[PDB]
Amino acid sequence: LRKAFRSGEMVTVGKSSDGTPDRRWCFRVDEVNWSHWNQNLGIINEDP
Amino acid sequence: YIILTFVLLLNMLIALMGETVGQVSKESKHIWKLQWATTILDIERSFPVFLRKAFRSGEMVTVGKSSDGTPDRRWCFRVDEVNWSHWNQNLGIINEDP
Amino acid sequence: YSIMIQKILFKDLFRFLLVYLLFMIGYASALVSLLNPDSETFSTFLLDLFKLTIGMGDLEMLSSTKYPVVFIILLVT
Amino acid sequence: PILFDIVSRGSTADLDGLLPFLLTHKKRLTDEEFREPSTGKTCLPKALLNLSNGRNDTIPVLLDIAERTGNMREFINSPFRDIYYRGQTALHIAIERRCKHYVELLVAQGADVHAQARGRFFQPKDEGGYFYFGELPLSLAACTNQPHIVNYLTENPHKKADMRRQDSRGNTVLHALVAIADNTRENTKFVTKMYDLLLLKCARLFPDSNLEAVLNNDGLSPLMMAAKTGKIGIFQHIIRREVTDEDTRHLSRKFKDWAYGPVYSSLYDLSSLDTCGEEASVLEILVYNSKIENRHEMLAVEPINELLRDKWRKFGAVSFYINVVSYLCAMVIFTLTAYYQPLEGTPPYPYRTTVDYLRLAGEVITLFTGVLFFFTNIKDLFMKKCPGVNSLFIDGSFQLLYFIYSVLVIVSAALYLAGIEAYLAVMVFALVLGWMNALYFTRGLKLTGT
Amino acid sequence: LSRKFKDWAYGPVYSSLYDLSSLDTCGEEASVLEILVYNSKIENRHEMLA
Ligand SMILES: CC(C)(O)c1cnc(N2C[C@@]3(CCC[C@](C)(Cn4cnc5ccc(C#N)cc54)C3)OC2=O)cn1
Repeated sequence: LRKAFRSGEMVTVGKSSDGTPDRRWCFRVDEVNWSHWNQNLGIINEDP
Repeated sequence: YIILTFVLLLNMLIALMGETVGQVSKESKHIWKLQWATTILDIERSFPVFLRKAFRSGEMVTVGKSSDGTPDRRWCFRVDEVNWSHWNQNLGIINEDP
Repeated sequence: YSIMIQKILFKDLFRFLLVYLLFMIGYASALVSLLNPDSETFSTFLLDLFKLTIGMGDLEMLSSTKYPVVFIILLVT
Repeated sequence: PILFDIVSRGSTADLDGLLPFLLTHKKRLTDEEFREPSTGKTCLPKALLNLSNGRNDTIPVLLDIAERTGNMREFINSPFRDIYYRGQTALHIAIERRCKHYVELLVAQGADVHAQARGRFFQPKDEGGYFYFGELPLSLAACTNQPHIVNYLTENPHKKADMRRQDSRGNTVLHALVAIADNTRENTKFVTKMYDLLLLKCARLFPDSNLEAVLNNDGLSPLMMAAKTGKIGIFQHIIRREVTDEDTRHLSRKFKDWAYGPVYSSLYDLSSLDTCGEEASVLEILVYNSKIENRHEMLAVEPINELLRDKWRKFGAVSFYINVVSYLCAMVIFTLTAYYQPLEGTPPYPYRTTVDYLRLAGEVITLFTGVLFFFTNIKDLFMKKCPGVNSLFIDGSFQLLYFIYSVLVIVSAALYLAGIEAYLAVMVFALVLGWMNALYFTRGLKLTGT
Repeated sequence: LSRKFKDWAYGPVYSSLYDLSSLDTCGEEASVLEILVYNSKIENRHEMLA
């Protein structure tokens, strides 16, 4: 039951050393920032 | 029974003492200001439209010529100040007389 | 301490007295309007009400004239 | 699969076959075979998202192939179809990525500079969305702090996005700029700058119109919208703004009347602050519909506190005190009428003595006051929306209590009609509640109000 | 070997996402959260939990 009610997603981060997927249970938080403009970018979804 | 009732009284006294008063000393001013303003506006809305127009704040000052030279004639409200730092910086453009 | 006594007597004591008088006069009218039998009796019953405020009174006096329940709630409030 | 990867890595070299292939097989890049089933994304948004150091070598080649194949128009502006990104155009991506060179290169060939990005993602934070920028390319450029793109979009030989256009919600560029406005310095610093820039530009181009006088679907305006949303940085800026340039000085709201030594008398414009119940004054919206957290600070701006004080002096104190006196007299009469009631007999009593006439006058005036309290309180409660927490202490509780007292008097009338025992049960409660309610009027005096 | 990634962005809206491989394990590998809430140092627990 605890596994069923597990917080976070099943997001895949990227290829591992051998190209295998990470598939790590993550937990997203979002923020609004007006100071640093287009500094770096979202590397994963590449779409909101 | 008696001791615990006294303890409840003491606890209530402490809670009113610190948490309530520290916040109140600041919040009461603002809540009263809001009450005052809303009562003023209610009193205004009680009166009829023509009476409200009669008791309208501000002047009927004319600001200047419009794009076609017509007068502005905007209901303004004057406030005045005393400043000793910036000397003769800009000047009164409208009355050109106190 | 003299300053404290003066300010306590003048600033907020009269304020509290005004509010206290407000509630007292409202309750006097409400309490005595219910009674069924007059200015002299009004004085006696006001004095009795003040006695109940200090902590001594007559239970039968409150229930003397009808509607004991409303009297109990009024006194509790 | 193949073409999306080719364009995704910026591989200009690998598009040799594409142009012969499209002609050979009578196919176009906008045909369904080349587009995402989920979102409908065509090659161009894919290329613009996968930007390598700000420049992808395939956008010009894709556009060249598109015109050579006959359908440039259908290609440059192809919207997304998934509910989450509906309406978003390649132009939106170009402007959002903050590359002026590609927005120019994309509008030069016929990009719709008015297409609306209205999918669920592009909605106000309160309505299930992460960014609301006004729902329009020019609003997108202005709301992400790119003044150069705004200057280009408004003025270019190909096609100009005019500043007066409204989106689906009715929000003009200025409502949109207010919507993103925040009270942090980093935000207000550029929000106010862009607001003034756009206002002056619209005034100069189109002289007759006033951009700030265009209302949205809700009937608000940029200032009136910032009043009820809790935006100090732009609200006070709008109130205090003065434009020195003679060309467009008329669109200012604070003027300098006169001066003498160190005495400067200026005068604020209250064209919208105080309207006298004709055009939805800003003051009423600020005092009723505003945000409770920041109302105390909205009410301290330079020309509002003095205005309220002046109105209090002119007609506020006398009316309030006259109200207090009338209420106290009415309750004194109510108490006297209650006291003199003969407790012996079942009503209605025969009114024959002059004392009985006095009692009847008291009885009827009591009902007149009760129905008056019902009338005005119900009008107020219907006029104003139901409040919640942090607003009950202001006024809600008193209209609640006044309603309860009026209801008690009304039921007292019904009982008094027939039932001897019943009516006395709660008519006393009426007096108790009324004397409790008399506490309302302490708000006139600050010492008693606290 | 990082534990905070940047999911996506759009204008001034950055959505990142933290790795909870060890914070929340669901009673399999001695989660960090249980140790932080029970066995931690009382003086500084209030700050570890923020
Ligand atoms: C004696 C007499 C006839 O003059 C009188 C006047 N007012 C009342 N109240 C007072 C009150 C209490 C709760 C807020 C209200 C509804 C706000 N509110 C709504 N309309 C307004 C008009 C003026 C004022 C003022 N000052 C306040 C007003 C007012 O509800 C009543 O019925 C009772 N008796």
